Amino acid sequence: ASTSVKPIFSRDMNEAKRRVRELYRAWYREVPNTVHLFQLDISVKQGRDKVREMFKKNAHITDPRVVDLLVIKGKMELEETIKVWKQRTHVMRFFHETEAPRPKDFLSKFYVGHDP
Amino acid sequence: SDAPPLTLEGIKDRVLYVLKLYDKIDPEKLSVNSHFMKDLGLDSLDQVEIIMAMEDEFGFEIPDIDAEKLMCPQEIVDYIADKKDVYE
Amino acid sequence: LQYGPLAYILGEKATKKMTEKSKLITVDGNICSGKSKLAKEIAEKLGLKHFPEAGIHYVDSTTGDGKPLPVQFSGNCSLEKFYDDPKSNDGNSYRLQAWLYASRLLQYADALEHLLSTGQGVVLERSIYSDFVFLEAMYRQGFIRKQCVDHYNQVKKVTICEYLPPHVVVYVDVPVPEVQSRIQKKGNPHEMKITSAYLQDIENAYKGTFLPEMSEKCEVLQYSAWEAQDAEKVVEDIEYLKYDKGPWLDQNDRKLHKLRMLVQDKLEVLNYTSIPVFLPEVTVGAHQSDQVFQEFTELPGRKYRAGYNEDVGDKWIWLK
Amino acid sequence: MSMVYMNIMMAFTVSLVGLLMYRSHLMSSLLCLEGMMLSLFVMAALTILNSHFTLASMMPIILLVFAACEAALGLSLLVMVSNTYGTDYVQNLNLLQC
Amino acid sequence: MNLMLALLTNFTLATLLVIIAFWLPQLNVYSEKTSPYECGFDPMGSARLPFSMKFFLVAITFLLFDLEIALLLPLPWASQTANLNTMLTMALFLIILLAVSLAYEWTQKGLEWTE
Amino acid sequence: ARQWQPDVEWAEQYGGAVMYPTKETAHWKPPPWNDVDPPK
Ligand SMILES: Nc1nc2c(ncn2[C@H]2C[C@H](O)[C@@H](COP(=O)(O)OP(=O)(O)OP(=O)(O)O)O2)c(=O)[nH]1
Ligand SMILES: [Mg+2]
Repeated sequence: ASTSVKPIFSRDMNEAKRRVRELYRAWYREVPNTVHLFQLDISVKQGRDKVREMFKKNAHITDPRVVDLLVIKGKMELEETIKVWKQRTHVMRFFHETEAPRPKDFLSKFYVGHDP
Repeated sequence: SDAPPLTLEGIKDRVLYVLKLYDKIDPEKLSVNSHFMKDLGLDSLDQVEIIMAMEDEFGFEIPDIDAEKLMCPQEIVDYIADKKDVYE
Repeated sequence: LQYGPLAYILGEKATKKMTEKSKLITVDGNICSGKSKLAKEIAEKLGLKHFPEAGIHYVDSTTGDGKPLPVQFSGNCSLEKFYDDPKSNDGNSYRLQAWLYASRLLQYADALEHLLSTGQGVVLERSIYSDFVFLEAMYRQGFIRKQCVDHYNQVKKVTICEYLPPHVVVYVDVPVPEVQSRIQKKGNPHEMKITSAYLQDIENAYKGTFLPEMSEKCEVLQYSAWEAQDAEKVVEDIEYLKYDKGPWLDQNDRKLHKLRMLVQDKLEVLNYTSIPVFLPEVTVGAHQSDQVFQEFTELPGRKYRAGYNEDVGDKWIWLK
Repeated sequence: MSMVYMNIMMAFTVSLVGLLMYRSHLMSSLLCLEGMMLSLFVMAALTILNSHFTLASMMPIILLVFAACEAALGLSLLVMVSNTYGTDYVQNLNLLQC
Repeated sequence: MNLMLALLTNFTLATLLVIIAFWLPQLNVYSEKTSPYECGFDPMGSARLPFSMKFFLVAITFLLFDLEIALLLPLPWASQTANLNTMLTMALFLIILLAVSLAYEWTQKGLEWTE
Repeated sequence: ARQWQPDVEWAEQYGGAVMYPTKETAHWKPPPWNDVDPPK
């Protein structure tokens, strides 16, 4: 049948959502010494808040194969921050400290330009 | 010495102590049989953070399969007692 | 000239006698997995020698005449009784595990000596490294207590750290449902009582804590029930191994001298197997221990040192 | 005696007290052990050279050769402590008797 | 009076150049200017260099060889002795016992670097 | 009526770190059976 599709790691959501939790634990117990080695100027508080935001955006997913990739890519993004392959700039590219706000209210977009 | 045997009453004071120092939980409604998600209004990841917090004060690994069942402070206390062999 | 520092000086160095085929092969498996049939052929087609799996009477096989001794001089541990009433209050469960580990530990010392004495390889069934599968299977089912596990672990760490792991580990896989059926047709009334949940722990231990840890030290060649039926494939696979990992790569004559002087003396292999930890299961009262030790010396050829026993027709005792 | 004999012996007492009062570091004590030898080397040489004790002129050299050799033994022990605890603090050496 | 005056000059001049080299130039240091060079990349870890045993043996081996040198330095004066038979025996004893030290380290794999 | 020989309770008195436990020595433990503390 066409609907049947080969899996990646998990055969259903219940098994797939286990890895999200195991991945989350790795990140939560890695920020404090990530902020230490990289000598960042962000507290462990808002560092952990950032990981909360990243997961929360991929919360509407319902496909076990899509979730596996988002975990596989999540594990890679962690191996770079533990083996310090990333430099100080790469870790600070999540926090967007150099892009001016882009307001969402209609008037602000109307005043500035033609975009929606 | 200075390491008395663990007790269920003793554990429940250690368990609740961590939950007190959690900015997302109101200490007034902490209770001891209050569910983390039914009434306290916590999301799934909040429970995971608590279980991780419970491990530092009780040094031992809680496998994720076990963490799926610990959803109230009493169950946390029962789980540790079921693991460290303290019955009283 | 008995081996010793003088013999090592005079030339009996280990590396001058071991060839490229001097290896110590271990063949593992589950109950009724047919490891014995497989094991007897790996030794046969590699010019090695075979060691039957350590039974409760293994020690009696290498001492005296070599025949099994009455059950009293074994702790009254009987394999049959384990299956009938595994939850017995007399503590026969763990006392069976404790005794079998000692026999396997003694067997391993005999194996290492043979490899280091003449150079010939050796094939062994479940060894001291895989013996813990049964112990932790028993604990989960409730056949032993937590304290029985602690006593076993202490004896293991202070005794297993002195030896070298196997060169090649030949693991045979047999799904538990198949294991049950093989148990039925062999007609063993005591064995047929083995609860299935018990045979699942042996599999969980074998592939959950044994293979992953031993794969980073030794050579692992996993097989299935159908594959293991043929011995030529196993032998040729075991003849085309790289041997790129293991403690045996950092071994020289000096460190093998320290090993051979230990395997040679058996009262040093067993020294910690009777550490003074007063467990209810393995402790023996003073009156019972003394009474049994008195009977043992009254057997043929056990009263004096081997070679000075007139009752077995020894001669020259007055000049030997 | 002489003013020099006072200050050279003053240097031996100071080094001894430093050797008998450990702070935290095994290495820092080994230096005090070598400081004592230096004062003994100076004291012996002053007296032997100042008294024209010719055949005794080789004694300071024998003192230095053996004292240096023992220091090499001491350094080896210090290194082996570092491979076992990740530092050279004396307080890590409390397994025996406690 | 002449050796001390010469020693002071060689170390006074060496010092005078260091003071005029940290003060004459114009300095402007910021955070990344003063960071250790590394290799252009952020450091991997925060633990000092692990101990290497091979480097300690060469120091010790140099020391003990250097100690047997001091016993041989007086050889030029030791050859003016009337009893040459004894001197030539001891001189070749010290040197021979210095070759056995080398032979022992050589054969015990002490002069190798392949861990 | 047999002769009395020591039991487990009598024997364990000699199985401690010190013969006379006190406040200061309560933390002690018997050494390893092989005189080898695990590496760490
Ligand atoms: N509790 C416990 N039982 C053991 C231990 N070693 C063997 N046994 C038991 C399990 C089995 O019921 C019995 C024999 O096991 P086997 O490995 O020899 O299986 P079997 O002989 O039936 O077939 P096979 O040898 O493979 O040809 O002995 C042990 O270390 N602990
Ligand atoms: Mg069998």
